[PDB]
Amino acid sequence: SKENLPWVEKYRPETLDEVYGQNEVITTVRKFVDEGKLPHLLFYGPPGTGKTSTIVALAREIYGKNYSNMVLELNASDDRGIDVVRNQIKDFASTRQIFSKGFKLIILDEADAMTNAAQNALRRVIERYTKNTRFCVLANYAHKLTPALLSRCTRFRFQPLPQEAIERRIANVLVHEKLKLSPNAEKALIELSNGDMRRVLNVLQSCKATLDNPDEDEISDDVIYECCGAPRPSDLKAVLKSILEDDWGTAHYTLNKVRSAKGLALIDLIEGIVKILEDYELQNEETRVHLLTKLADIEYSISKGGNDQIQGSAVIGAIKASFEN
Amino acid sequence: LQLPWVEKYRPQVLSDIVGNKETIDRLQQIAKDGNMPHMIISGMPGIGKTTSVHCLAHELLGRSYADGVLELNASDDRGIDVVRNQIKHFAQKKLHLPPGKHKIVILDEADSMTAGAQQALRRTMELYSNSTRFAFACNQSNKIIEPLQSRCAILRYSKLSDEDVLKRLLQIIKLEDVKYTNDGLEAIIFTAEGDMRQAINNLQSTVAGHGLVNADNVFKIVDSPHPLIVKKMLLASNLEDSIQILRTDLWKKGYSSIDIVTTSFRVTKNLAQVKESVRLEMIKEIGLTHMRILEGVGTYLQLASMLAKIHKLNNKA
Amino acid sequence: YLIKDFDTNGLELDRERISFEAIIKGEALHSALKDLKEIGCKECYVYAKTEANDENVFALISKSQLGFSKIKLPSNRSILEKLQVFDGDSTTVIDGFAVIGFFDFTSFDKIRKSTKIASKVLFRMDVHGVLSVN
Amino acid sequence: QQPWVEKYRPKNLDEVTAQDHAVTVLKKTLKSANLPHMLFYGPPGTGKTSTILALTKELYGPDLMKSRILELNASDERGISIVREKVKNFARLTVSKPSKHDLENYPCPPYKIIILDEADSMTADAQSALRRTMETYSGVTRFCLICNYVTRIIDPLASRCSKFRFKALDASNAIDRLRFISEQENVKCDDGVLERILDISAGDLRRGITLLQSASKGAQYLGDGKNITSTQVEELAGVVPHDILIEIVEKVKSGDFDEIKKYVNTFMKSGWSAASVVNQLHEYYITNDNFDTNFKNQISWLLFTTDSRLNNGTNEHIQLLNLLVKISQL
Amino acid sequence: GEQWYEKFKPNCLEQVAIHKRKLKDVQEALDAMFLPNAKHRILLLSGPSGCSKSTVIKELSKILVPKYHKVTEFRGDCIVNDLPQMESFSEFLKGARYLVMSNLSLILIEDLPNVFHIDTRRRFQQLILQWLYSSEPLLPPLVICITECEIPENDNNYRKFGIDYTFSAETIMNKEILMHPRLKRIKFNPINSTLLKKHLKFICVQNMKMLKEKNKWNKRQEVIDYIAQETGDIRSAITTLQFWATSSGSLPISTRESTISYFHAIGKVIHGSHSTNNDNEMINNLFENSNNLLSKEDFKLGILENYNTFNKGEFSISDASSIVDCLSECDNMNGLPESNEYGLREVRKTFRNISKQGHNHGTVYFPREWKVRKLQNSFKVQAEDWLNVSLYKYNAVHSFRNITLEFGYYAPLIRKCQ
Amino acid sequence: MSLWVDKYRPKSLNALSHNEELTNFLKSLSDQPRDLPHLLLYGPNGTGKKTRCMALLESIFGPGVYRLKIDVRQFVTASNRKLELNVVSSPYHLEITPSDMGNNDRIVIQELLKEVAQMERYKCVIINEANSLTKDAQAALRRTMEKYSKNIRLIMVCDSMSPIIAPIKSRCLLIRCPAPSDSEISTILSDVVTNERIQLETKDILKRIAQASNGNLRVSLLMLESMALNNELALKSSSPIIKPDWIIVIHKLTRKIVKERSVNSLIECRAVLYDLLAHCIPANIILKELTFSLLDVETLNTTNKSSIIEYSSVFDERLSLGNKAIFHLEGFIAKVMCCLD
DNA sequence: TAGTGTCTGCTTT
DNA sequence: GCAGACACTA
Ligand SMILES: Nc1ncnc2c1ncn2[C@@H]1O[C@H](COP(=O)(O)OP(=O)(O)OP(O)(O)=S)[C@@H](O)[C@H]1O
Ligand SMILES: Nc1ncnc2c1ncn2[C@@H]1O[C@H](COP(=O)(O)OP(=O)(O)OP(O)(O)=S)[C@@H](O)[C@H]1O
Ligand SMILES: Nc1ncnc2c1ncn2[C@@H]1O[C@H](COP(=O)(O)OP(=O)(O)OP(O)(O)=S)[C@@H](O)[C@H]1O
Ligand SMILES: Nc1ncnc2c1ncn2[C@@H]1O[C@H](COP(=O)(O)OP(=O)(O)OP(O)(O)=S)[C@@H](O)[C@H]1O
Ligand SMILES: Nc1ncnc2c1ncn2[C@@H]1O[C@H](COP(=O)(O)OP(=O)(O)O)[C@@H](O)[C@H]1O
Ligand SMILES: [Mg+2]
Ligand SMILES: [Mg+2]
Ligand SMILES: [Mg+2]
Ligand SMILES: [Mg+2]
Repeated sequence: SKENLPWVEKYRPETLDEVYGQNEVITTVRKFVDEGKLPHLLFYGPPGTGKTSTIVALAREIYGKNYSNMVLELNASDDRGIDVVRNQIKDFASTRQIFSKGFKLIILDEADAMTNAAQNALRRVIERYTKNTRFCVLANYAHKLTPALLSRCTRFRFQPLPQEAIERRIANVLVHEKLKLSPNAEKALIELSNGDMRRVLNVLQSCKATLDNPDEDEISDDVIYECCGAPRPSDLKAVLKSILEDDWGTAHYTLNKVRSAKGLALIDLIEGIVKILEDYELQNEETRVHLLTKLADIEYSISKGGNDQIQGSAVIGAIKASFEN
Repeated sequence: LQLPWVEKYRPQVLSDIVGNKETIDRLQQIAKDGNMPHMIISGMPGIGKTTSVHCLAHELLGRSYADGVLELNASDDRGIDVVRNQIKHFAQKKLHLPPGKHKIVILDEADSMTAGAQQALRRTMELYSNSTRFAFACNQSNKIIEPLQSRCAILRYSKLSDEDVLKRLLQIIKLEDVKYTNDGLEAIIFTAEGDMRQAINNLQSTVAGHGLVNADNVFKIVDSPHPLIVKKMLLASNLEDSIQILRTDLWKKGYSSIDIVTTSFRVTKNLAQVKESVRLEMIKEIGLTHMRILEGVGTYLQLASMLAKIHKLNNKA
Repeated sequence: YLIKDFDTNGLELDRERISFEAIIKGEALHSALKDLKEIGCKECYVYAKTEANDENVFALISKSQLGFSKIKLPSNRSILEKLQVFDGDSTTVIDGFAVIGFFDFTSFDKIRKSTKIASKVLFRMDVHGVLSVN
Repeated sequence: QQPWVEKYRPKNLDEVTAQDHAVTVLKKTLKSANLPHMLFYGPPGTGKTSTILALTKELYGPDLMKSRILELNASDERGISIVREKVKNFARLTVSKPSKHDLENYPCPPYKIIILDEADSMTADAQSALRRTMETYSGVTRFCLICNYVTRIIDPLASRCSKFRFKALDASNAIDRLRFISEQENVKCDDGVLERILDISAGDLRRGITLLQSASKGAQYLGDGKNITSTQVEELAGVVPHDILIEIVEKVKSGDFDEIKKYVNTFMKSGWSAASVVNQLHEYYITNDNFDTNFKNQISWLLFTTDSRLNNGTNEHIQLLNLLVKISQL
Repeated sequence: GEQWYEKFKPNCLEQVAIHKRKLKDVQEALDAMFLPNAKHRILLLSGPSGCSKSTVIKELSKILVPKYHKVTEFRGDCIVNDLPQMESFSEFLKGARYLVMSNLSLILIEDLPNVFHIDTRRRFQQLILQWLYSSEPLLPPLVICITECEIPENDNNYRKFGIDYTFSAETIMNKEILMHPRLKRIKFNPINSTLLKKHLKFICVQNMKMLKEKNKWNKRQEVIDYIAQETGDIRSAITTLQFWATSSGSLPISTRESTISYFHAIGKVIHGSHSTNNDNEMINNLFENSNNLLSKEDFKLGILENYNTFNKGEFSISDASSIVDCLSECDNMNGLPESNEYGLREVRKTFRNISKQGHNHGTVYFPREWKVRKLQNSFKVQAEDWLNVSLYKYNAVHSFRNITLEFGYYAPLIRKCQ
Repeated sequence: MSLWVDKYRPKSLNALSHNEELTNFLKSLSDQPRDLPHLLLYGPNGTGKKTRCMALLESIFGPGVYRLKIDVRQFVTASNRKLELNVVSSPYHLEITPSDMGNNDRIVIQELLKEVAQMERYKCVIINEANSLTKDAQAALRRTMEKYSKNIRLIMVCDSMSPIIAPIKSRCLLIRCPAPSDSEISTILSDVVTNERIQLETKDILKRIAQASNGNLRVSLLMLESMALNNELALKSSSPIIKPDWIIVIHKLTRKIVKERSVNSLIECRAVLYDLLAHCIPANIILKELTFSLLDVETLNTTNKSSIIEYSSVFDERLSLGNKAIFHLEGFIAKVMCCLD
């Protein structure tokens, strides 16, 4: 049950108070269940926010021992066609109570992949059988959902995890396993998180194996940057400075040396450069247009594959030419 | 067992239904007369179509509608053979109906029903239209085949105005005896965008999560709709302002890139101030960014490039 | 397959609030279920009613496209061993009260072949609505 | 016997030469049982398959290969229904029962590993269906995703799976490995043949191993007992000679369309791959210090565009002619 | 109560809404079919809904059957106990076949069996084909009425082949029955404005007591002319008129808004719409009207082939190049709704820019891709035969590309001399 | 028999009249067949890469390489659609016919490579024109040559190998097969005409055939065949070099485009393009030939030629991703007319 | 007699 | 929507 699972599925919340970040959503759902009314909760947000963990913890808190029988879990793993929504969902959301008069909760995880006919049948189900059974819909893309379904479901937005939630979860992880982490590494992990708990847990699991001794040592910026492979901010600043002041020779030499010293990737360098250039003040807007367009084209080409030297020189030339305006 | 406000406060008579005074008056008149032919009801979801049909059937028949009709909705096996057989049996079994009354076949969400079933319904109407009448509740009339609509009087429900939704909200508030604020009600109307069910859900959430209905609480629980944000983004003059709006309104709020592209395409389709050449250029750029997103590249840089190219084609140097 | 075995489970019930109990022969019930299936009857009803004159009433009636079907099970003691209706306490038998159960046809189709080869069939349901068939 | 690519494929975790971080993470995982889902990505031929095979060999062993390991590839049908049912069936099987010999010799983890190679070419619907199977069934099973295209893997899969980037196998990353291979196979290099082979190779060791094998076979067939030179590996690697590249640059410098077109036709009738020509021209133009900044930026942009066009499966002749014409008119 | 279109059904041939030429060339067609020897064995009627495609034949059988009202109309909603729907139509044909003398009951297949499954759709072709070449004495008349209406788009249609795209006679019927010598295809047109206005006049003067009760006698002319001009369906017009008459007033009546045709859409994209002067609202309304046709191949090819007919190929070559370049760029978006919108918008904008030099236009042609595919298949089977005969006496491997490019002309030339 | 393409074909490895560097390289490769890795051949069309593959098979296996062994196999795709492939068989090796459509190409490759593999010496597989795959068959070949690299060898011949994905190019040795110079083609033609003792007064016609076929063996041999049979086996110095209807049609289209630049000219160009495309052909070579014929016009200047080649590259890129070809062809033609006018 | 209203095209393995 | 040919009284 523990010490035998990945860190992602090791610190999964079991109660409502163990979910951080979306404090407003947790408080609203707690008020909803304290009053005794579930208005067909719909959860929307990026992956890693904790929608399914929150809804499973809520269902556990409401039910207790009735989760095995009265709570139904649905996903894309099993078949979800017109016949499935026509028969299984209709049969389940048509039954009475067994031990407690609580509501019936059906978890429609990643329901954005359902067909239009299946969605229409599902929404005709939610409208008809709402007096005893309340469904929950979880999705990441609202464009794949029928707009009639959004009208009948109370939409709740799951914002990306803020800095305080990531810091609290990091502290909870460190206290549990007695691990020390430097504040500089904490800031680096905050920057690299991008509002994702799964990424933080995955990189924290691998950094534990990076150290030769699990205990009696700390985790610094070097360990964090070597584990995942993200470029250092100092390296990005040096590359940008070399591009700005040196035209092609020593600038290309510095870029090649930086890329070959550790094994840096062109993509991660591209997000590093755009992140350190977003705060730049350029009152011409033509430099901004050229930089954005050329960098997007280069990133698309890298995603399609090609020569690393060619793409790196393309980045250098685009940055040099755009700034000439 | 607290029943939600969408189901607890649904209308039971046509008098409580508001939004289209002419259509409700026509329904009341045709119920009083009783000569109700076939009809198709279409409109944007959440305006009160199926509840209007149910209320009309109720206050038109009563006990006869309650006990001796066969109402089929989308949650049934809508195969050709089984639907054919069911409506064929329902066309029979006549009772001692009043001379000015006829059986009603309620058809909810008929947009997803197969074409063979439409042909079977055509045959059923042409064979037993004298005894029973058909009622259609759907979203758009395009999904209904052409020959069906020739035998019926198509009724279109317009979008609910702010006055009718506000009046219904005040009636529900008086029924529930809950404090409210005019700013909060205005925010609820703005967020609903004419959607009655969405307005009811938002008001219920505000009441059950914060108590007093206020603009701040509504804005906290639910943000502004994304079509308005995208429309403001596309109409921005400076590129930096558009980039800041995009970031602080969709990237920091947790909005998927493909949804942003789809919303931008929808806004550009319905935009009117831009010229035809500018509109088609923006559509082309949105499509290029959409295929880039579909092929795998789903980063913020693609959205920034789309905004930059849109601004470049808008300014035209 | 023992990865995500949720354990516990069980559609059991408490005997303290049994609505009524009935004991019938397998052959009598098998004929009723066999006739109930081929005719259709997607929705079925269960009726239980006792009489002071020992004229107990128990039948499996249903509604279908045919109309109304009334499969009236026998009332004599030859193949209906016992049938009494309780008042939610499983000890206070009451006469003249009726118990109506609304059951899906899919659930009835599963016990049709189970009662094909049987000697005695026991029917028991509570006020909560769950039905136990032995 | 066997080609050097498969004959010298690593069988142990410590046989790697450049991917230190992932290998040491797996080595520290060998004494534990908390292995997470892994997403292996990077340039082609960096040894992701070799790494996962070595990790599986250290973990389970040949007895447990046939019971706790499932591999799904592009060699069979990979439809939504087939993949769905197969993954649901295998990701529901109970923990296998190892023999006493396996437990005594190898550390047997209590979980099973599912390997899905070339996951980039998998449809989004299959990944969406496999998301919940990866998430809620991961108690005693794990999923390994190997693909060279990160963007082809959707965002939710990139979050559940730990991202283990594979570094590009540059010169210094594989000099020791090629030296070991040369000593094992008795291959002689004069000064910098191995470094030249890694310079020619696009950050991979498999192409370099194949080139070294071809050079060794040619040297053995020649039989004169001399050592392999850089010219030999350059010729067998399709590298354009420096004199011909100089002639190309000189003809581009002259502003005449007819001679340029005729020489392009004469170059294309030799059947030389345009990617190598583009790379050599690009490196010559950047290396040369006789050009100013604007010309270098413009020619870099044109070379990048031509490389993208060539990588998009277009004609080499037309693309190279257009690139040389654009360069000549700058 | 009672529907107006049911209680006001025609009783003679002078009350049906049909053109004089249509009446004449269906009367001459049906008269010759009743002879023992007939040039056309069966009659096929194809047209839009509510075009008197069945009632005209009904009174025609009323006034031709008693010469030697006997109509055997097929009922698809019949089941026939333990009989499959595929065999039901087979049994109906043989049941109505034995009516050649004495009875002489005309066959009117208005409600054709549904053809959507693979098995039932393929059966529908040879069932009537077996009745054509049957060497049997005498012949009972048989009329098939097919309504030309496009099936609305659905989800998960897999290959998205024909028939399901548009329910028309050409889509379901194959080539053998379409140009069969013993078959006449009499197309039907929507009811004209004059005939609709006359029929609405007749209905209004027949319902004088009801209309004069309310304040509708003065307003009736505008409503009826708007109804007649808005749609070409007599049944829908009667339904709208009945709804308006029942209505007290102050109600905006609605109409089916029937979908436009393929060439109609092509003309709208190239020439333009006079009803909607604004360019943005015309394309947007057309998209929500028929996305099922725009989000379909060969429409962009139709635009490609018919864009030179704007001024008989006498417009700006630069504009033509820009249009073709925009269509080519749209072709790279893998057939997306965004791709269709950009190309059509660019074409409409260009043709509006050059609309001044558009006094004389040309005729549009549906692209000939089927012929190109047919010659491609013929060349493929010819090359397969050539490879088969050239591999039985020696060896020759050159792949398919060299056969088409190099051996497509050199190889026949060498065998010509030998 | 019928043609010089297959009759006087070099049987042994020592009967090659082309350059000896490639022959020595493949002899070095064929010295140890056990250690031979997967092989890939790239070069101009008509160079004779299949001849090198057959010679290598002769060196490794021995006599009996050329066996007809015509076999027909049935393959089933998704849903229900029967497919037929007239794949050629042979002892110790098998050649893949790429005549099947690119979309339903996984099933045939997967089934037939599993059939040749089995579980068990090794059997070699020759796959010509590997550029036609949609990278799915390419991934299938990649996995097959990675997992089962114990008893299967893949020797693929192709031209313009850029669409071939990077992973395959890394795992296969690159063989370069440059087209022969004019001297070698002239020597081969002289050997042929000495073998059949046909009339030949001047050798300038041999050089004209060699230089007019652009270094293609098959094209030069067939051009020699066409004029020899039409001149009673007596070549003449005054006999014009004849060309197929393909080159004549392309040149006529180019002349019409250069002379007449109008929408009517555009629709006649469309008709000509459709008539050409009705013969089951790819449009990339048509676009290349049209571009090369347009650049051969003496009346054009350098700016028009630069614009023509730039838009030819752009429309070739568009055709690379496009499902159709007529759109890009007409776009390129219209851009050419706009530039010329 | 010149306008106004309206049928046929314009379409396939 | 548009080109070609016919009906019908103004
Ligand atoms: N607010 C949170 N607090 C603590 N841990 C969290 C939080 N949100 C997510 N996690 C962790 O992230 C893991 C994966 O997130 P899940 O909740 O399972 O999936 P999700 O975040 O809802 O994203 P999708 O839509 O399912 S892909 C959980 O098992 C938790 O360990
Ligand atoms: N005019 C109205 N007055 C009061 N409540 C209304 C009105 N229109 C809709 N509602 C409410 O809307 C909810 C459901 O309305 P529906 O008729 O189901 O929506 P709809 O317009 O039919 O859209 P679809 O197609 O059914 S999703 C109920 O809670 C009703 O009370
Ligand atoms: N670190 C390494 N040390 C030694 N040899 C290596 C190393 N990495 C790769 N190789 C060699 O590379 C070959 C195995 O690489 P593969 O795993 O087959 O390629 P790959 O990682 O699968 O690339 P893909 O799948 O095409 S993206 C063998 O010849 C190995 O000897
Ligand atoms: N003067 C009239 N002329 C024609 N039809 C009339 C007339 N007056 C009333 N009608 C009615 O209008 C309808 C027209 O019927 P038809 O168009 O012949 O049927 P249909 O063509 O088969 O329709 P579909 O497409 O099959 S549903 C019938 O219900 C007639 O009774
Ligand atoms: N070394 C050679 N000497 C003479 N003729 C050759 C030689 N190599 C190839 N050929 C000629 O090439 C022809 C076959 O070419 P082919 O293999 O079809 O080219 P590709 O492999 O490009 O399709 C044969 O007819 C043969 O005469
Ligand atoms: Mg989830
Ligand atoms: Mg509804
Ligand atoms: Mg691999
Ligand atoms: Mg009719």
